[PDB]
Amino acid sequence: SCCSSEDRANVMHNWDAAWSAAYSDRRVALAQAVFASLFSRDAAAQGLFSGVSADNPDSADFRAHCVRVVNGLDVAINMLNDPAVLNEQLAHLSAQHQARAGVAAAHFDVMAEAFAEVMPQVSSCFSSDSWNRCFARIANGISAGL
Amino acid sequence: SCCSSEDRANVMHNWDAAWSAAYSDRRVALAQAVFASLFSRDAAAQGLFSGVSADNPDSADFRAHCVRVVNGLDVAINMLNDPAVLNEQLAHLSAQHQARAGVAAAHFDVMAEAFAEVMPQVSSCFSSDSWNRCFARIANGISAGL
Amino acid sequence: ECCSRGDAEVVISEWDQVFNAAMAGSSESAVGVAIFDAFFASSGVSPSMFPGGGDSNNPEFLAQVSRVVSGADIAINSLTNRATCDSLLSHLNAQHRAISGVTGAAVTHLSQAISSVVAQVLPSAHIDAWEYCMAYIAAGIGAGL
Amino acid sequence: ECCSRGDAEVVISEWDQVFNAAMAGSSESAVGVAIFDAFFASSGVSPSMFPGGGDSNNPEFLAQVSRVVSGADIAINSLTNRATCDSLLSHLNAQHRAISGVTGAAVTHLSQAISSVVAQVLPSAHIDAWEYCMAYIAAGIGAGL
Amino acid sequence: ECCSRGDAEVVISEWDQVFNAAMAGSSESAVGVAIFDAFFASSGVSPSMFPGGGDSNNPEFLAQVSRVVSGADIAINSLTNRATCDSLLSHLNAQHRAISGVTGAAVTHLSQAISSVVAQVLPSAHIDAWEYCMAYIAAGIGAGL
Amino acid sequence: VCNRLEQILVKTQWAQSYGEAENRAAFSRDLFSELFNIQGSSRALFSGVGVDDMNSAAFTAHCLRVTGALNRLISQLDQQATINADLAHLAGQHASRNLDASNFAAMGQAVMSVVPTHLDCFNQHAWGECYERIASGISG
Amino acid sequence: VCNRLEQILVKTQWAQSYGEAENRAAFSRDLFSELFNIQGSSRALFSGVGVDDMNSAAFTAHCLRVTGALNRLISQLDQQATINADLAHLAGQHASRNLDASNFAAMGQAVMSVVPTHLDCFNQHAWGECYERIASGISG
Amino acid sequence: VCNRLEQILVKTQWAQSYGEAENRAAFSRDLFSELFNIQGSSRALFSGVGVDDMNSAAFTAHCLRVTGALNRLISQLDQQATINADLAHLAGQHASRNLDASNFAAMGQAVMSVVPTHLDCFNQHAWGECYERIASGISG
Amino acid sequence: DCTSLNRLLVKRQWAEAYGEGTNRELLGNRIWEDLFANMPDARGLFSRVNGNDIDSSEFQAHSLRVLGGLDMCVASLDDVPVLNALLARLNSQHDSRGIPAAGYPAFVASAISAVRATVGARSFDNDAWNSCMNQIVSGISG
Amino acid sequence: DCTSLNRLLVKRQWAEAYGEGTNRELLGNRIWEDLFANMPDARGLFSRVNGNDIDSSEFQAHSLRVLGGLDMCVASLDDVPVLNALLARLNSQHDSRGIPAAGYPAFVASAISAVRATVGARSFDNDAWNSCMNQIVSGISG
Ligand code: HEM
Ligand code: HEM
Ligand code: HEM
Ligand code: HEM
Ligand code: HEM
Ligand code: HEM
Ligand code: HEM
Ligand code: HEM
Ligand code: HEM
Ligand code: HEM
Repeated sequence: SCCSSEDRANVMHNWDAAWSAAYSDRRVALAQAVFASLFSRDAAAQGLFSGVSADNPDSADFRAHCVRVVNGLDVAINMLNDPAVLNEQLAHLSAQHQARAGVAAAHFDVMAEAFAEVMPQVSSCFSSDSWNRCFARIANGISAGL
Repeated sequence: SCCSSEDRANVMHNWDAAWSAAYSDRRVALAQAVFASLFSRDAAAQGLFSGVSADNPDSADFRAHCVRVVNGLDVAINMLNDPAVLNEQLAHLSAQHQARAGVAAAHFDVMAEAFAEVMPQVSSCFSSDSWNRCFARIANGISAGL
Repeated sequence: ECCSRGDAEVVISEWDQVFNAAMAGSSESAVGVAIFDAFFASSGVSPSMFPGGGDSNNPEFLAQVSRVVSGADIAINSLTNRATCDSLLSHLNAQHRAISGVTGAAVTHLSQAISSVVAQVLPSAHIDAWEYCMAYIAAGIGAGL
Repeated sequence: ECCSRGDAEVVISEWDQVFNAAMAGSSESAVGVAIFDAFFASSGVSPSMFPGGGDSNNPEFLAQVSRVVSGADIAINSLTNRATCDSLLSHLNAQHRAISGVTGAAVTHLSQAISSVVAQVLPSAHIDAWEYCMAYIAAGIGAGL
Repeated sequence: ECCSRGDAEVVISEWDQVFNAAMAGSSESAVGVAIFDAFFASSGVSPSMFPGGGDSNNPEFLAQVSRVVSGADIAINSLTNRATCDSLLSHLNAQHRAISGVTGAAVTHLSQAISSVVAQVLPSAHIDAWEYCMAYIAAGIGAGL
Repeated sequence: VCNRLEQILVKTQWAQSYGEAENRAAFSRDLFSELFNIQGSSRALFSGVGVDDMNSAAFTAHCLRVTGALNRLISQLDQQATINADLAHLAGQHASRNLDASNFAAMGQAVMSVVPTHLDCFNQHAWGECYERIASGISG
Repeated sequence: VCNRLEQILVKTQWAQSYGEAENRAAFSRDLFSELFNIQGSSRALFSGVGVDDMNSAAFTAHCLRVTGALNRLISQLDQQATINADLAHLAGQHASRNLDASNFAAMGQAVMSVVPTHLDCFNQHAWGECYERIASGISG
Repeated sequence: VCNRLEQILVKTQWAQSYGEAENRAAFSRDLFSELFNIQGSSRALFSGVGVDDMNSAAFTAHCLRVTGALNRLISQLDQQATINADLAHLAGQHASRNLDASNFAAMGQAVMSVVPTHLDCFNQHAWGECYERIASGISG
Repeated sequence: DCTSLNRLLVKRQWAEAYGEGTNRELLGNRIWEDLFANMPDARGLFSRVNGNDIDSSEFQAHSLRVLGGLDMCVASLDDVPVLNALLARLNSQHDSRGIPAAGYPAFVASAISAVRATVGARSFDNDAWNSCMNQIVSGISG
Repeated sequence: DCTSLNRLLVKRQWAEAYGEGTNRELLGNRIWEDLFANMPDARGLFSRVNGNDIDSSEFQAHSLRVLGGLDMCVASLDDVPVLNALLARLNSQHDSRGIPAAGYPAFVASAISAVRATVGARSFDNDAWNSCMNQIVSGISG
């Protein structure tokens, strides 16, 4: 359950590949796929994103939301080596989700298995264990007090 | 009599050890020991430091004076590689002792053998010759015109 | 995972960092009391339970503090080698079992106090790995308490 | 001399620089159209001569652009080995010989367009070596046209 | 001590030596039966207890022999990592617990048979380290049998 | 399926990757890593061998038996009667566990996604032909 | 066939092998080397490009255009309309030459026997899925 | 005994050997190794801490507490009141075990036969003076 | 203005510039130490994330967050529609703060400045960066 | 304010910062080039040790001397009594010069700034440094 050093390094690698700092087109493919399942396994959840053209994944309004998330995760994944900072970020990200009527702790588990399904399809030789160990470390922080 | 390159390097080493840039507690032990003998071999000299609670070595007023000296010597010892600068310093340190009614050239010889007695007890494998060669180089500059 | 080779390595590093070639061997006390003060605050435990009952300027409590920081150092510097660390911890365990007033819930309090102070002194402190390991050490000492 | 081992090396470098590990495999199109637009301007040639007659947003012309940038890449990345480069170029030559509307004077126009755009995108571009080599490539393709 | 890092290393070496880049993947059988024959002799056990009851030329017993040499190889090649070796052995243990006719006193017989044959084939065989380790492996498999 | 010659390539290439490899425990663990990443539905199919943590001594023990079995078979590829028997033994060791044809088909993808990376040369076909030969034997 | 995600793996892995590779001329030549070794019946199918000698400037020129084409397509995998067009162009450039379905199927075996060796990671499926996507486009 | 200055040399030299040292567990174990080799009569005096095998986790655990204690004292050499207290604590932790004056005298020989080897410089006297200061404190 | 080719050059350079892990902090501080220099009167807007102690966790998170957003825009520069939406949110996230008009211009100067020091002034295209950095700010400040 | 733990962190960092030999000059100039920048009107106080030619022997001695004193204070931070006495002397050594009140604040900013660049902003504790650097100045300027 502890996202170790060898874990973050290993996860930062998985996420290093399958990622493009130049073009957002890929970040979106990843995000969309994540959401694809997310909703597919919790229709009710899709409602939380009415504030975004969720009904139309292929819509700017939505793909824009993808970037934010994909970016938010990437921003946290990179702090994974500098805990002190990460905390502030997760703390932040947290309050933002609290500010969202609905989204509760549980939801992050669906989102958890959501990524857990998409990653192996984007990054080569992805190491599930390390990702599951650290994706929690992060998610827990956001869903905390939520 | 010439404090050579191999000498200063060697002395800077001796003084590198037996020294703490973090805590003054040691600098004082060293200083006190130096003064211990100094006076012990020239009671009359102790008078020159009436301006400091010399009568009570273990007194703030005094240990404070130790730091100044121990520091002054350390400041000169580090210039030992940059002669031009050193001169300015010794010149300075000099004028400060001239400004002190009493202290005369001779006194620096007692102070000389004073350190010469304490160092081997603070720094391991201390090289007397190099220290005597360079301690002069410095002392001569301060006691000059004094 | 829970405090792995790397975590430990960093801990042992950052710890030997708080106690580098300039600080260690001078004020483990300043750090030590800082630990306790932070301990008492969180644990709520009564300082009037250790040698000299706190009193930062009590010859007994000091020696006491020293012996605590030491123990912590012995264990920390051995996180890389599991086998022997368990032993070291068990020994500590036994020592505390024989002291009416040591709750497992408190052992971790004292353990978290070390981490916290380390971070205060060493801003770089990998507060994630530290807790990961100090958790392990807190388990061995307060095991069953 | 004319586009020597070093020139080529730098060209192939700076080219693989415009198409590094971040850009290549995403917008050879953005670069590609940029090439053409710059081409049409200088050559004066009629865009209404290629698949989809220009129209940057024409599925055909795009594929067309892609195939052009590709050819250029195949040739560039082979400037170090003369023997095989000549072959590659001759093949291109043949392909254009069979297209009523390709003047040697234009081939160089398209070739100079690549260099120019490379420089715009990659300010570092050794515009001296590029022309030295793009001259060679422009000769093989428009040879006899 | 009992089959330490070095012992294992040599064992795993000499074993991978009997099965080098020329022999392994050809006649583990020739070696395998040799093992059994030597087994039956010492253990006294009845060959009429394994698939095809011995019969060196029995398709079943062969497959059987293969699976035995394999198991041995899996365990040997893991002597360096204790933790996982114990697991591997326990698994084997379980498999034999479920076979009425396997005595701990025999497991070692089979284990000593491997060492012995290894030495016959590989004269260099560090017969001291081998027994030191094959002892360990013989304990995990016949544990409690 | 896995003919006399396709058996050669494979045997040598398995030695070249699995043999030459550093620590089988990693190579072995790496293999199952893929099998899961290419068919997550199977990761739980090993709920017994402590799959929850692949770095466990428990799980690694399993991966070894497989890369070990996978090995004790390739060397027997030339021995029809022998390997058939062994395969029978194995196929039946998988009887209990509910295995579909996508699992084995996934296994092959796992094995053939790992092996090539460790070699300078790797014959796509020859391998598939033999993995088949083995896969079949271990099911039907 | 070659979905949004399977396109990712592939694109990155092609860059990792073909991109990182030393001299494409060797990588390219190596590719056709296999195609022939896994389907000799095709070696003569390139009687034009001087196949008699694969180390020739003539032949190497050809291999490059292919690994080059193979490259100008993978980067266009996300651009449906674009790559479809390009593929059409290519498929028709192969009209003249009598190509059966075993040739393309062989090509894929060639491409997928070369690529993995140059990587640390290589997704069997994802690749086949996309080679298919391309193969089809270049024939029917 | 261990005066202000002799405390300096020692503290720095202990850091230089024990501090700089690689793995204390070895340095620690090495220490007791000598104590036994210079006074075998004591080896059994540690029948509790699993001396039967010095490489044991059990025994190494002990050596560490000592080189650890030995360390928590040298740093307190300047703190008279503090170290006196600590020493008292220790001296009494040795009450039960029947220790003669040859044991401590042997301990010093052990400590001073280990330390110098790890240094470039080592003051014989200064050390003995302080080991004394400590030895006494831990007995009488 | 911010031509496609610029977006290209801007996307590329920013990639190189935008470090990895805590290297982003390197860049991060770079743009901040600057902004807070030429315009000290601006450190007050960050009294919450502790703009006073740039090296603190609060502000470091913050700093990093900023680079995050700024990375979306760059990465989105090709797709105008999504970019708009990205800028819209950012805009509403600065809509509250009493950010001075002359703040964005400054920030842009500090950023374009940082990236330059980071990717090295190897013929740094100031026109491309400014032409594009401005297209960004526009949607946020306005 | 300057908590014991700060003194700890301040003593440590300053150790690392305070170079060896002429490396101190590195730090030395660092704090000076700064001070004389933000406050050029301050270079006049050193017309004697040649504040105009920072690289000269005169000022280099001087610069080094300053770091000397500043090292005593740090090294003495634990023992208040001695520190007072140390600050007293320093104070009487600045008692003459027409040093501007806004001089010490500046100096402290330049020092705390130098040390930071020197020990690297690895989460530099500005509060600890300032809290302590101020405890120092107080006894000197007043
Ligand atoms: C651990 C993974 C997650 C990360 C890093 C993440 C990331 C983000 C970010 C960066 C934003 C935009 C911030 C803003 O402008 O307000 C956001 C918004 C949002 N998130 Fe999350 N999030 C995560 C998981 C979830 C989960 C599990 C749910 C619930 C199913 C959720 C619900 C929302 C909603 C409802 C919005 C606002 C939609 C809108 O109006 O645009 N998030 N998230
Ligand atoms: C070569 C070694 C010496 C060095 C580096 C040294 C160092 C110093 C320093 C740095 C000061 C403080 C400056 C001030 O604030 O005025 C000082 C003061 C003083 N020194 Fe020296 N000194 C040395 C040798 C001597 C000797 C040989 C004597 C005479 C026995 C002496 C007599 C004094 C006196 C009387 C004071 C002033 C005491 C007071 O009122 O605080 N010094 N010295
Ligand atoms: C993080 C875990 C802890 C560490 C590092 C630790 C370690 C130690 C060590 C090394 C000693 C000296 C051994 C000896 O007595 O000979 C000791 C003694 C002692 N400890 Fe702990 N301890 C921890 C937690 C606690 C807690 C939570 C309490 C209870 C409030 C506690 C109270 C005591 C007391 C009362 C003594 C005996 C003092 C004496 O010598 O009379 N300890 N501990
Ligand atoms: C710098 C030199 C040039 C390069 C890199 C180049 C390369 C290529 C390549 C690789 C193709 C695709 C091969 C194929 O058709 O299968 C092509 C086709 C073509 N090129 Fe060029 N070319 C160049 C200059 C020109 C110029 C100056 C013109 C005339 C204005 C031109 C017009 C065409 C046309 C019309 C086609 C056929 C489009 C189709 O597929 O229907 N090219 N060229
Ligand atoms: C050195 C220790 C030994 C090794 C390396 C070993 C290992 C193995 C292995 C790997 C298998 C195949 C697993 C399976 O059934 O799926 C097996 C099965 C078996 N072993 Fe052992 N074994 C050892 C000792 C013995 C001894 C001493 C006996 C009894 C005389 C024995 C008799 C059997 C039998 C009867 C089977 C089952 C054959 C079947 O598949 O029907 N083993 N052993
Ligand atoms: C053709 C390749 C395969 C080989 C050589 C192989 C090898 C093995 C071996 C040797 C064992 C351990 C048996 C023992 O010694 O008790 C085993 C067990 C097992 N295998 Fe396979 N296997 C293969 C295919 C598969 C596939 C395709 C799956 C499913 C994805 C699978 C599922 C299992 C399971 C669930 C167990 C039982 C372990 C447990 O949970 O206790 N195997 N296999
Ligand atoms: C899907 C993979 C393939 C790609 C991307 C590809 C690529 C190419 C390209 C770019 C050319 C040169 C066209 C030109 O510029 O004039 C070419 C020609 C050719 N290709 Fe393919 N090709 C593929 C499949 C195949 C297969 C499977 C075969 C047969 C084994 C084949 C047979 C040929 C032949 C015979 C030529 C004509 C060269 C000549 O003899 O003059 N190709 N191909
Ligand atoms: C001056 C050096 C010495 C130091 C610093 C020292 C240190 C220690 C320490 C810290 C412990 C463990 C106490 C605990 O935490 O429970 C211990 C135990 C012990 N010491 Fe010493 N010691 C010294 C001298 C000696 C000598 C000279 C001997 C005999 C040769 C000795 C015999 C023992 C024994 C037998 C134990 C009890 C361990 C057991 O058997 O359970 N010590 N010592
Ligand atoms: C184009 C450049 C800029 C980008 C990419 C940007 C983006 C951001 C981001 C990502 C946030 C965090 C939003 C959230 O999670 O709520 C933020 C907050 C903030 N920004 Fe900006 N920003 C830019 C320029 C500026 C300027 C010009 C100023 C003023 C000097 C400024 C001042 C602030 C303030 C005061 C906050 C809120 C601090 C807080 O979190 O309490 N920004 N910005
Ligand atoms: C806390 C920080 C400071 C420390 C540690 C310090 C300490 C010193 C030292 C060691 C001396 C030499 C004393 C002597 O040997 O007579 C000195 C001189 C001097 N200091 Fe400072 N100082 C500090 C800040 C300042 C400030 C804020 C200013 C004004 C901008 C200043 C201006 C001077 C001047 C004008 C001299 C005399 C130059 C000369 O030698 O002719 N100091 N200081």
